[PDB]
Amino acid sequence: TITPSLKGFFIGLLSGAVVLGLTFAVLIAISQIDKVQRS
Amino acid sequence: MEVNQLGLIATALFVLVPSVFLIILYVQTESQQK
Amino acid sequence: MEVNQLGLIATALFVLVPSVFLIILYVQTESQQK
Amino acid sequence: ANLWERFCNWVTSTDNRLYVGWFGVIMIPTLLAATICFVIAFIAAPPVDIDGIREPVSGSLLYGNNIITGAVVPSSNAIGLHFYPIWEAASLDEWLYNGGPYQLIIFHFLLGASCYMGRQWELSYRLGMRPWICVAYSAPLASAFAVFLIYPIGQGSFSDGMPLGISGTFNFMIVFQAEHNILMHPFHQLGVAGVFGGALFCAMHGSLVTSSLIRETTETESANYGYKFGQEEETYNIVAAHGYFGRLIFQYASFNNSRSLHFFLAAWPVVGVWFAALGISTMAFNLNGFNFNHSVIDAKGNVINTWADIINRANLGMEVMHERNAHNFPLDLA
Amino acid sequence: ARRTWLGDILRPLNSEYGKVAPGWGTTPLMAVFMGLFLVFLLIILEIYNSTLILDGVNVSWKALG
Amino acid sequence: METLKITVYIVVTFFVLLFVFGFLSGDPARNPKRKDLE
Amino acid sequence: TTGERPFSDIITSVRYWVIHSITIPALFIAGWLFVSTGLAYDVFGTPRPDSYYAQEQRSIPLVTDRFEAKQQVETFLEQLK
Amino acid sequence: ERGWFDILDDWLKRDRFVFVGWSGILLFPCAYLALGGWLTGTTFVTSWYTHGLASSYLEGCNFLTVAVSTPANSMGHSLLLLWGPEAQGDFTRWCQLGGLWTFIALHGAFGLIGFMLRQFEIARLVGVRPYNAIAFSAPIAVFVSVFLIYPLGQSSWFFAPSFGVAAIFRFLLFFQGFHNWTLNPFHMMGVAGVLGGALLCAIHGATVENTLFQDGEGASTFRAFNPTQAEETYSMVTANRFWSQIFGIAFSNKRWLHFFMLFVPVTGLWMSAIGVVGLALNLRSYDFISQEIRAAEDPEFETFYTKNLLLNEGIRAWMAPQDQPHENFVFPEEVLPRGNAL
Amino acid sequence: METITYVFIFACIIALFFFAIFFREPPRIT
Amino acid sequence: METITYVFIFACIIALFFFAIFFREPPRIT
Amino acid sequence: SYPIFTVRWVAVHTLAVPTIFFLGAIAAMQFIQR
Amino acid sequence: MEPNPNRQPVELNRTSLYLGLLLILVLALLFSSYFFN
Amino acid sequence: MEPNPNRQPVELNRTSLYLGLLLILVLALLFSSYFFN
Amino acid sequence: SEGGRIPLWIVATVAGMGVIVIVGLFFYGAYAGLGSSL
Ligand code: CLA
Ligand code: CLA
Ligand SMILES: C=Cc1c(C)c2cc3nc(c4c5[nH]c(cc6nc(cc1[nH]2)C(C)=C6CC)c(C)c5C(=O)[C@@H]4C(=O)OC)[C@@H](CCC(=O)OC/C=C(\C)CCC[C@H](C)CCC[C@H](C)CCCC(C)C)[C@@H]3C
Ligand SMILES: CC(C)=CCC/C(C)=C/CC/C(C)=C/CC/C(C)=C/CC/C(C)=C/CC/C(C)=C/CC/C(C)=C/CC/C(C)=C/CC/C(C)=C/CC1=CC(=O)C(C)=C(C)C1=O
Ligand SMILES: CCCCCCCCCCCCCCCC(=O)OC[C@H](CO[C@@H]1O[C@H](CS(=O)(=O)O)[C@@H](O)[C@H](O)[C@H]1O)OC(=O)CCCCCCCCCCCCCCC
Ligand SMILES: CCCCCCCCCCCCCCCC(=O)OC[C@H](COP(=O)(O)OC[C@@H](O)CO)OC(=O)CCCCCCCCCCCCCCC
Ligand SMILES: CCCCCCCCCCCCCCCC(=O)OC[C@H](COP(=O)(O)OC[C@@H](O)CO)OC(=O)CCCCCCCCCCCCCCC
Ligand SMILES: CC1=C(/C=C/C(C)=C/C=C/C(C)=C/C=C/C=C(C)/C=C/C=C(C)/C=C/C2=C(C)CCCC2(C)C)C(C)(C)CCC1
Ligand code: OEX
Ligand SMILES: [Ca+2]
Ligand SMILES: [Cl-]
Ligand SMILES: [Fe+2]
Ligand SMILES: [Mg+2]
Repeated sequence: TITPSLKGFFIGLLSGAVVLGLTFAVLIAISQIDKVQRS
Repeated sequence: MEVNQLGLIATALFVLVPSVFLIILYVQTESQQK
Repeated sequence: MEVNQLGLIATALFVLVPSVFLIILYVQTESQQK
Repeated sequence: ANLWERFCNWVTSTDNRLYVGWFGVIMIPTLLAATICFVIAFIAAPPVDIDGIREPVSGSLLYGNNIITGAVVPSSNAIGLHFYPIWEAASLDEWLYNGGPYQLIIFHFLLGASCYMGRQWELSYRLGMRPWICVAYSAPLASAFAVFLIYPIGQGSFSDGMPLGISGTFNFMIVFQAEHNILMHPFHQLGVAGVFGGALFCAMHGSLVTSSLIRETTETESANYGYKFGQEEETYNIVAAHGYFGRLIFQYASFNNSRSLHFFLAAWPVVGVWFAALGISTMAFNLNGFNFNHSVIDAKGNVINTWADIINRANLGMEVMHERNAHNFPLDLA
Repeated sequence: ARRTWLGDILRPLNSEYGKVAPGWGTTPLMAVFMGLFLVFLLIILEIYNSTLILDGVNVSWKALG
Repeated sequence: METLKITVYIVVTFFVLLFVFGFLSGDPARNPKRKDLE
Repeated sequence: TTGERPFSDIITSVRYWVIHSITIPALFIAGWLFVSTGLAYDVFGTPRPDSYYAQEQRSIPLVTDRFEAKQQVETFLEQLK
Repeated sequence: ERGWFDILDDWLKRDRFVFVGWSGILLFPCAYLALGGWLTGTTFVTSWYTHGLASSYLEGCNFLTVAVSTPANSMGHSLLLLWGPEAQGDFTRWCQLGGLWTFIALHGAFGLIGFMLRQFEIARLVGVRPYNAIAFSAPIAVFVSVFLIYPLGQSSWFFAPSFGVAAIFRFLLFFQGFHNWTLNPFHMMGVAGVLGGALLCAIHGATVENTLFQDGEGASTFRAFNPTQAEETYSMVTANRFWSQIFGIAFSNKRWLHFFMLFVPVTGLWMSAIGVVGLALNLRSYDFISQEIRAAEDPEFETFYTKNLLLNEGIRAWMAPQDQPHENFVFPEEVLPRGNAL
Repeated sequence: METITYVFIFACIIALFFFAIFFREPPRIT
Repeated sequence: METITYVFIFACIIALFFFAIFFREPPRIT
Repeated sequence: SYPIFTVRWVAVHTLAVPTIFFLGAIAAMQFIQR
Repeated sequence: MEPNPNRQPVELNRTSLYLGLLLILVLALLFSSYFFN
Repeated sequence: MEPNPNRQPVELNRTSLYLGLLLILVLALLFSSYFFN
Repeated sequence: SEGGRIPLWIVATVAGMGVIVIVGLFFYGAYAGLGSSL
């Protein structure tokens, strides 16, 4: 069974995944837009 | 005073062992070619 | 056993001090130029 | 050259292995007297009636102390601020019982160290240096003055001077907390910022310079051999160091001027410790740390404790226990 | 260098110093395993911490008897 | 105890006089550069 | 230099102060109202001067149970009538 | 190779006013959340339900007395996550249970990791040796030992330091009264390292500033330095002679000098960390047994050590009931240790 | 025996001060 | 502690035998 | 000639808008009476 | 036997000797009280 | 200072080391019993 | 838009006075209402 605290764990896990995911998506997007001039 | 009766040898070896290590290293350093 | 409580430090320093003297002399001998 | 002339030339000679100098002429004997008396007392002095209540405290090694617990114990509270040289005692036994060594040692020490500072100026002058190393040294010296002289003055007794020992030091500190709430005093807080800060910047500086040493050595030898004493060129790349630190924080938080950097290194701990010393020296006249005891009150008037009040409970414990036989009346007023 | 019977036998196992798989190779899979491992550690930690409480999992000396 | 007192007073006086006359003995001139400061 | 505008150019420009004579006071007032409306108390669960104790009580509402802590606190809040 | 990873790497490592790097992804959010957590708690949040303490400006505390306090002892060593079984996602209750303490402690920890990683990354990019990071290992040892390991060895986070000025002072005095922490030789080494570090900072700074070569005409001498100049700005030889004649010994090697400047405070802090690790287990330097046996047998035997233990006993009995409310201590007036009159 | 030990270590430290100052390796400008 | 000392010294002597035999300075004809 | 919204801008802002608001709350607090 | 090329001479200069002895003696002076207890 | 010409190097060869350690250790094994008494 | 339109010394003076005012207010608050001990 999923105890209240296991639900808590899933919520926490999801929260962390969302924060990291959005962070990297935005940072990648930005890096893609704002490219470094080479050569 | 009722001190730990191993305090003396503990302190003595604590001082002597690394001091000796260093003296060995120094003296064999001095004897090296200049 | 009711041994002399200084026998340990006496023996330990008896071994260590001249042994260390000899090791110092040997090692500083080896490091001299061949 | 006549004898006095020759003497003056030797005293102020820049070629003496240790500089003597005129400040040195006072410094050397006072520090030697202080040192010898200290060592002899720390090893062999009998117990001292510090608080003047015929309750002798054993400070010396031979009288049951180790290195951590041992001290030269402050002179008797019965003496107060009275001058107690050996010759004011009927005997050395009396002098020892009453804590004369403490006075002899602290006065010779303070004089000798004041002369150490003057001596730092003096040698700086003889060598054609800028003069202010001694000013930096004024920070620890003042602090010693704070704990050995100024506090006793304010409180009325050398029995209240910091004992010349490790645990005695801790005693002094705990009693001081009880009586002045020094932790809650902004000058002590500045002291802490000074020493924590000093250590931080020491480690930081050391690390950046070590980080930017120019490769002059192989891997099988110490990098220190890459610098030779007295070489004209700098041994590390400060532009690289600044390039690192500036990126670590941001460009303008980083020093690029080595003179400005070293001035900051000098000034931060010295100023901070000056404030520490003034903390002790003003708490000596009982202008004490912040008191927020019962500062927070609810609508009815109930006291709502803060961390300050818990501090206050600890302080109370210290206050009520210290010198458990010395007080006959309810208020500790000095 | 000295050859030995056992050395001759083991030779192949220390012959590929510096050999690499091209580019990123299996890094993404490794990363997946790292994430799973992190979650595992998080689970056992929160169990031990009693932040994660599971049915039939009594984190106590009194777990069974 | 008086004898110790006198001895210390004399010693201290001796060294203090050394300090004072010492610093009176042309101290500004005792530097490696500009000596004429009188 | 790193490519961004110098701070001194920005904070010495008219545009900046046109924007921030609006934005700074606005944030300041928003914080002020965050406290003066009492919303801070409600958000953080900080007792008002009249909500530390019930009228007669002198015992601290100390949390004593890890997993029923939430309930213990709620109960403590109810006992404030 | 020119995929998304390398492109992201390009952007992350661009020379901007505030360098970011891969390390920044960890560092900036965690550090921001730690600082913001602290400011938020100290401004708005109580410690009434955890400590029976007011701890915010909102309640009337000042900068010195505000804190984000540790959770109640009953919380044990709960991570106290917002979504955990204690707060169950209720932010207000979370605040009231002390969740901001673990929030700040953990984010602060990962933030320190982030910062040291930042030190490494930047060192690698600029091409310097990573001694600044290595030196930074000492503050991390201190933080980990004091704010994590220490409470982990005790009953709960409650006994960790609370994040506040006065709260930290309380922590100090607690360690004196209960651990006799001043008596601990690891603490003694910490003190030696800190004061010795400050000494080195001050003395080196003063020495450099007072052995400068005249490199300009200005009476204010700072302008007469150029960051790119090849020459030493001060005289090592003169400095060395000065200290040799003043103090008896002197540096002759600048590299040794600066490594030593790294070594002293870092080593000190590390030693103190070891001692605190001991205190996690109550493995204290509280007593000298020989002292106690003698004192127990001889009521005229007194040292500063025994005086300090009397002080400690005072601290414990007088502070414990309010400092440890979960114990429900009631100490009748008559059992309170007190000297005459006071 | 404790006192002997403490005083001994201290004495060794002072002797060490003596050698460290008057019998140091001299600094040499290369 | 006595026994420890005796056995320790003995073990040191045996180890010494080992080094004196297998790690001796080799005799060389000049 | 110069960009406006930089990483620098973001950093400055997350440290600034919160403090402005916070300071205003504190100042609100200074008048609260029990 | 054919000699080992990985061999290196070892050094400790006088200043390092003095520093080391200082470390050991001061550590001993500090901890001794605790060894005797 | 002008160097002292009476200086001589000192040597202890490995065989001498081994002999000395043997002497010392065996002497210790002999006398230790008496030291403990 | 133009950098330097409002002198940096004025900006510094005004911001400085703003700081002085806010901190002054906090100190006033130390003697009144909550935390005043009254
Ligand atoms: C990188 C930056 C960073 C880091 C390291 C942390 C780290 C931490 N934060 Mg977080 N935090 C961050 C940014 C960060 N935070 C930000 C930006 C915010 C603002 C939104 C917050 C807001 C925040 C809050 C509000 C809280 C925390 C807390 C926590 C802690 C526990 C988090 C956890 O349990 O995650 C678990 C999740 C992961 C570790 C992610 C795993 C990813 C794997 C590899 C992928 C698998 C997921 C998969 C797709 C899902 C499928 C599941 C399915 C079966 C249902 C922890 C100390 C809590 C805390 O400190 O309590 C005291 C807490 O309450 N943080
Ligand atoms: C001579 C007097 C003296 C001295 C020099 C020290 C010095 C030392 N003591 Mg102290 N101590 C003393 C007396 C003294 N003590 C006394 C009388 C007591 C009473 C018994 C104590 C009780 C005591 C305790 C209880 C403790 C110390 C600790 C320590 C060490 C603190 C190191 C440090 O900087 O941590 C500061 C913290 C860090 C280095 C962690 C990392 C900090 C990060 C980098 C901060 C990042 C901040 C960030 C940028 C945001 C800032 C935001 C802003 C708004 C604030 C240090 C060795 C501690 C210790 O030993 O720890 C091992 C400790 O816990 N001491
Ligand atoms: C109280 C003492 C103390 C403080 C406050 C402190 C602070 C700092 N030292 C730093 C550096 C250093 N410190 C070093 C050695 C030392 N530092 C020392 C003592 C201190 N150092 C000592 C004694 C040493 C000697 C070993 C080195 C070698 C460095 C550096 O390289 C670095 C630097 O650049 O210096 C300029 C900076 C790290 C910046 C950072 O992580 O930002 C990011 C912010 C983060 C990660 C958030 C941290 C959150 C913390 C851990 C918990 C939360 C704290 C609350 C927000 C505040 C609570 C306040 C109450 C407790 C009163 C920062 C300014
Ligand atoms: C999950 C989420 C979304 C992730 C997203 C990540 C994304 C990429 C981030 C991008 C945007 C980001 C920037 C927004 C920022 C968010 C927020 C602002 C983070 C805050 C983090 C943190 C709390 C900031 C704290 C501020 C700072 C760290 C304080 C410490 C700095 C301190 C004050 C420096 C001043 C002190 C100064 C005097 C030190 C000098 C003395 C010392 C160093 C001398 C030594 C020395 C110096 C030299 O100079 C040189 C030369 C040499 C020789 C030398 O001896
Ligand atoms: C709102 C309040 C109202 C206002 C009230 C006013 C209050 C009085 C403020 C006090 C004024 C201080 C003046 C400082 C000038 C100065 O130092 O110049 C000397 C140099 C000049 O800078 C250098 O300047 C050089 C040019 S020049 O020398 O200036 O010409 C340049 O070459 C170099 O790169 C540059 O770094 O300054 C520096 O080296 C860097 C700054 C170091 C900080 C000095 C402060 C001392 C330490 C802090 C004290 C510790 C406190 C904490 C306790 C632990
Ligand atoms: C002007 C105010 C003076 C403040 C007190 C002294 C502080 C600096 C002295 C420290 C001694 C270190 C050892 C000597 C090290 C040494 O030799 O320094 C050397 C350094 C440079 O020497 P210069 O010869 O080039 O310049 C000094 C004179 O010759 C005239 O230029 O001197 C200075 O920089 C003095 C600058 C005055 C301006 C500094 C003010 C900073 C302090 C502000 C106070 C704030 C505290 C508030 C607390 C919250
Ligand atoms: C279980 C068996 C145990 C037997 C093992 C024996 C243990 C041997 C322990 C060795 C330790 C010797 C340390 C070498 C000491 C020494 O050689 O330092 C000088 C040395 C400089 O090395 P260099 O890179 O310049 O190369 C010179 C070479 O000749 C060194 O071989 O720096 C270091 O060793 C790093 C540690 C710094 C140590 C500095 C601390 C000293 C400051 C004074 C501290 C006491 C006073 C404090 C007053 C408050
Ligand atoms: C925790 C929380 C989190 C996060 C939040 C944050 C992040 C916050 C931020 C914010 C912050 C970030 C705060 C603000 C600030 C600061 C203040 C509160 C103000 C001030 C100032 C001052 C008062 C200064 C003054 C003084 C000094 C210090 C300097 C100089 C001198 C003077 C006197 C001026 C979340 C939500 C995710 C979730 C859960 C909870
Ligand atoms: O002598 Mn040393 O401590 Ca200054 O307070 Mn009153 O007197 Mn006694 O009591 Mn608390
Ligand atoms: Ca009212
Ligand atoms: Cl006392
Ligand atoms: Fe330097
Ligand atoms: Mg108020």
